[PDB]
Amino acid sequence: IDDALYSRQRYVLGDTAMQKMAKSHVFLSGMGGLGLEIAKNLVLAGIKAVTIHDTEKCQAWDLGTNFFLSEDDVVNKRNRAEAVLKHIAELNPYVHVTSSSVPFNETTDLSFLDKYQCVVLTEMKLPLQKKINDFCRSQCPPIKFISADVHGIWSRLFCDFGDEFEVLDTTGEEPKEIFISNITQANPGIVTCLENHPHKLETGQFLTFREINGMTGLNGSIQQITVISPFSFSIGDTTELEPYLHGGIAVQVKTPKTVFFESLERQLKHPKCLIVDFSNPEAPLEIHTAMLALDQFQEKYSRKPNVGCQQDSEELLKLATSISETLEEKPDVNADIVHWLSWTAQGFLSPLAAAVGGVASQEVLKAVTGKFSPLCQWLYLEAADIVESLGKPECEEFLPRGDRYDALRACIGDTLCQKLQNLNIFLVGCGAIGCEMLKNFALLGVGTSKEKGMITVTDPDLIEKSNLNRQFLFRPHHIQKPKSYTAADATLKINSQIKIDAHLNKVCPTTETIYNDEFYTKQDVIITALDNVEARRYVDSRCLANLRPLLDSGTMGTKGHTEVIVPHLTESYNSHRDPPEEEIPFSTLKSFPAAIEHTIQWARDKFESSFSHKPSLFNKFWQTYSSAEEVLQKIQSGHSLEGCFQVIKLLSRRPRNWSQCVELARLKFEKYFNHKALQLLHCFPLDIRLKDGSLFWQSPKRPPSPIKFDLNEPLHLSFLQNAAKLYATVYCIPFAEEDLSADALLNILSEVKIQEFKDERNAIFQLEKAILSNEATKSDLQMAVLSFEKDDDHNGHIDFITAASNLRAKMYSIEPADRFKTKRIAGKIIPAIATTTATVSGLVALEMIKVTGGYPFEAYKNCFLNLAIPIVVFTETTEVRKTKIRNGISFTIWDRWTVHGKEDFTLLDFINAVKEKYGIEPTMVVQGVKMLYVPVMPGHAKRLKLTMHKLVKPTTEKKYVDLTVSFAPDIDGDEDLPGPPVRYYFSH
Amino acid sequence: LEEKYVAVMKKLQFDTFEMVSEDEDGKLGFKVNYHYMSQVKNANDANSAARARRLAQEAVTLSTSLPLSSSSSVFVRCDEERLDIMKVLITGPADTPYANGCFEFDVYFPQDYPSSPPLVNLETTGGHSVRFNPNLYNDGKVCLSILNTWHGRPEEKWNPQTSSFLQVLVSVQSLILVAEPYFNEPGYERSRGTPSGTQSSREYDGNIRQATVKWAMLEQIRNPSPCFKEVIHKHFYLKRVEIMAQCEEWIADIQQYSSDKRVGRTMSHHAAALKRHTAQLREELLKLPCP
Ligand SMILES: O=P(O)(O)O[C@H]1[C@H](OP(=O)(O)O)[C@@H](OP(=O)(O)O)[C@H](OP(=O)(O)O)[C@@H](OP(=O)(O)O)[C@H]1OP(=O)(O)O
Ligand SMILES: Nc1ncnc2c1ncn2[C@@H]1O[C@H](COP(=O)(O)OP(=O)(O)OP(=O)(O)O)[C@@H](O)[C@H]1O
Repeated sequence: IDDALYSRQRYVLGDTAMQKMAKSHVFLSGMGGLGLEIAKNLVLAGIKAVTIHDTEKCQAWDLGTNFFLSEDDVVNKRNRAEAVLKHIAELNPYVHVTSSSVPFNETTDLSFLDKYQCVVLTEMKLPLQKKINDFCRSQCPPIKFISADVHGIWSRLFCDFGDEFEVLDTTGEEPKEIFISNITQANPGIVTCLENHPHKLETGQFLTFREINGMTGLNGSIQQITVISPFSFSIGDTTELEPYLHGGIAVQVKTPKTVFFESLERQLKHPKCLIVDFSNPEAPLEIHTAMLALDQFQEKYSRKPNVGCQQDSEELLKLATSISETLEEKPDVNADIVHWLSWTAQGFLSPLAAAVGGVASQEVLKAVTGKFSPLCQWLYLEAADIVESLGKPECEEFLPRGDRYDALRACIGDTLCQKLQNLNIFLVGCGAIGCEMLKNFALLGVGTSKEKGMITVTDPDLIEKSNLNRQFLFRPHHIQKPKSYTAADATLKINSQIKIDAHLNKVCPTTETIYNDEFYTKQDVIITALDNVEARRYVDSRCLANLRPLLDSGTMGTKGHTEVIVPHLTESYNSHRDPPEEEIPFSTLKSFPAAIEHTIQWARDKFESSFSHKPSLFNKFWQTYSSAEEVLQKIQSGHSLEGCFQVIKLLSRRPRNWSQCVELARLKFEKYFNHKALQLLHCFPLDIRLKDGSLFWQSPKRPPSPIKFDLNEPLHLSFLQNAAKLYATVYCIPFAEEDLSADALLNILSEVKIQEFKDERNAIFQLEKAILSNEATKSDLQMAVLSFEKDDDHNGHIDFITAASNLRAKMYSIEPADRFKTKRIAGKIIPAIATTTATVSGLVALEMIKVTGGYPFEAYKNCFLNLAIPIVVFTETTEVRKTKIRNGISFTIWDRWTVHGKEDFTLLDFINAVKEKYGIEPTMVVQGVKMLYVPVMPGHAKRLKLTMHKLVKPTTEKKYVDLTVSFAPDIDGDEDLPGPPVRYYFSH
Repeated sequence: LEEKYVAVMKKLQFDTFEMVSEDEDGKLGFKVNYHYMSQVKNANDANSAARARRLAQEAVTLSTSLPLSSSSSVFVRCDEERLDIMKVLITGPADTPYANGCFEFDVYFPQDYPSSPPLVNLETTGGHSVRFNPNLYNDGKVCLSILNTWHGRPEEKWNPQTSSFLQVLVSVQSLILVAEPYFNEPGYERSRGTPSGTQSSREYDGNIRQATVKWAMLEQIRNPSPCFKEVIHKHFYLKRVEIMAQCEEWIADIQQYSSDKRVGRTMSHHAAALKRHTAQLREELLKLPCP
């Protein structure tokens, strides 16, 4: 497993899942849009062998749904499967891809399918799906079966993994760790958790214990729990065991789970659907009824319903009514859903196809690996809200016209399509989500109008090797190139009429000059694909000042969320100020570690302090003062200096050659992993007790122990080598790779002794000694500065950090960690995968249509999903909140007051103007973080007689500034009432 | 004397001083040493607005509620334009090893204040060579429950609704600078009253006394910070006789245990260092001009 390509995916799937992914063959049938999306996601995932199969030929109608075909392919009438074969293999050279075109029918021999292990069907008639599903589930072992289809704005997903399926990880969350406080010799026994820190457990789970004093019988055993209180639970009889002394650690144990499925034919009479919107829990049954009626109609008449022909709608409604009474549950018939399905039967919506494809790819991964809990047993996604607000459009608006947008026009109508081609949309960040959004834009024809339309994408980063796993628009020969330019070039190939303007800037306050308010006013919607909260907050504040809709999304592993912000209707991003996160206490990180995270963090901080901060201080100090003799003279005159002791100590211990570097590394190792333990034990002996008598070295504290150096231990050798290399680099001492051999290290260390374990004059003496030794040359006052680079496999950073963390952990008798986990923790790498990004991109693309159409408040939705469970939740966006201050005056977050002044305007004039215009008098004026008028602090009383122009010191380009004000509360002693921001104009 | 001391100092508890100057390019030029330079320069975001309201409300309290007495007092300075920059000077209480010291702190307010507690850093560490207290690490980090955010206890955290800066200051002065700092460390209170504990406490007290005489009075007089220059000069000028008496008593008390064997060498070393410091401090005080 080349980690340089699958670094992000391993943290989600796991090594065993990766191994099972190889040696797997997947058969995929039907090369429409949905099949193409599924194939792309699977190939990016890393399946060994994928076979695509199709029998039709390319048509001009296909150009609106397939983002790999071309005009030439349509001209040559190539088979659809072959025309995409070459491009798909370009995504991943490690994947073997083959195409097939054997016809499918009732008399086709299905014997050849047994070679594969998972079958995906798309654009297939129902009876053949029934036959295939019956055949597959009867194999030994059974072959997994998945079906999916998209018609208009409705989708259907189905799964079947045989009679019995086994899951090796129900949820995928890492088990937590708890500390036992007290045990009871009772039947059943009672276990009390430590003070605070609720166990957060539930009855029926299984735990195992270790490191228990007295009750040695429970160490290494497995018990099933019963929650009694948030801080305690129950375990079986313990009356036959010794009394509990102290200590004890329990960790959760995962247990395999078995699920059951049914045949497709059986499931058609009472499906076990999945609820995605709790406002209408009965919707999936009605959607299922309508889809079944549509399939029956298509079988009977050998064609799909024509739009606007009311007799087809009546026939479909009658069929749906006939089917509904046959269902076991006997639901009702939704006339509206049937009507709309009849209306747009021949359409195809790209973002819905993308979302369904992402979900289906995740399902296939679950089927092949058994990593997570599978879907059971249906899923019905739809986007009815898009056409719910159209009222009663005419049929002529949906007729095809003979271009690449026929599918979309049949979906939503001509007017909305035209309003789409004139969008000016500003996109921030070009990460994984950005590429999918660009693909969706190209498919929808966003901004393709000649007169108006432009897409702006800005990103300062460069293409990296690990980025090729998730972003499909990049190629191996695109490494070390701007993301924006490569993305623009890739997108222009999909659609020739797309007009894209690309930049390289990073959205930040410093670059605000180019992204002035006129630029934001020109835009019509802002979409964010960032990865940090500060940029999100800054962009949200910028958009709030110009009344522009904002769409935000983000993913993490198998979880993702979407948020929609509309002016004058919903709350902003900053209205959701989130809670903070626990930070390791200073004393747990420094002297009393308790988990591998603490040691990793300590190693990271030690690396930073030793190789970044100290070199910077050294260089700054020695550039402040020209000569060392001057520094010595100033010291001898009693003049104080900043940090003089530290820099002089660094100067005294400067290495000169390779041997000195090795000796320095050895001394650092000894000081770090030998003397600290002895010092800590000397200060606190093992038997010291507190006031209540409990031992000080109790949980969660762990006693340390010294480690003796030994060159034969591989960990010791690795740490020594990495430290030597880093110090040689920092002090700029040349070295060769042969000097890193074990034998050379043995030879150098053969004559190095170790000191046993137990100011101004000394510093002056050492400085004078350095001076008389001609060690104070200009070259000597120079030290290279290193920076953390987790993606480099030869700088030795990760090796050093891992070795140090493992050594410190073994000092405190804690389980060590491997290289990959250490890298993930130190670099704070966010795990990611393609399916979730594709799904959230599809959902954002759906919401953009509603934003463009100017639909009322009820149409917008927010989605939170977790594919691991799986679970999808749709909620209405948070409503705007009224806030009042006094006298019945109220304001929202979107309000903003204005004051017009002139050249001779004074602060008192401003106060009086606000008081007259809005009715209340402010008591404090602050420009951003720089204050202007605070009565409490001295000297501001006289500020009332100053020109505003002097007091603001503005820039000539800006004709106005924004201020924040507050008002005196009605009752004294209370915090001042906040007010809406006020914009001040210098002149008319 | 105490009445005059209270009367004179009461006009200097709160004021403003110029620390940051901005050029035409918007770059920030600091005229005094500040520990949080990088955070100030990087965090240029102007989204924060509730922080300004909270600080403006706090300025009402800080103008009048600061403790002020002969034993201890607090002095605060803030920038002439920005509101997230402050420097605090605290005089050590009486009858403690930190008696009549002058300790300087740096306070910075994050953007999301008051949702998060402010940052505090001790500056009178003597070049990181001295650990003044078990809660005051020699690197300058000051650790308190109220300034930390972790599991702990719900009433032992930075509560945005009730916690205030004045509480932080009073807590520091009342809990960090105490009579016997040696017993602040948990796990030593068990040995309280034992002869060994008393001997260890005496050794720790001697070390702290010599360290504070060195790095809290002499260095401050020779190289006062620009912000608190006048306060320092007026403070030391008014209490020279008491300072001399206290130093003489400290020198006398230390030698009482020089005949011991377990800690005799350390006590003798501390006494010699204290004598060497006091010899120069006497000359420095004799040359101080009248403010
Ligand atoms: O600068 P830091 O990263 O905070 O590390 C220091 C530093 O150790 P290193 O230079 O080996 O990194 C100190 O040594 P000096 O550079 O000041 O000589 C050492 O002090 P000792 O030599 O007295 O051990 C101290 O350890 P301590 O605080 O226990 O005195 C230790 O701090 P950490 O290792 O805990 O960071
Ligand atoms: N302030 C900003 N201005 C512009 N682009 C930004 C800003 N902050 C982040 N970005 C962009 O956001 C993108 C995030 O992409 P993504 O989440 O896929 O991961 P990444 O940054 O490429 O790296 P990795 O996956 O290793 O974390 C990056 O391409 C980065 O350039």
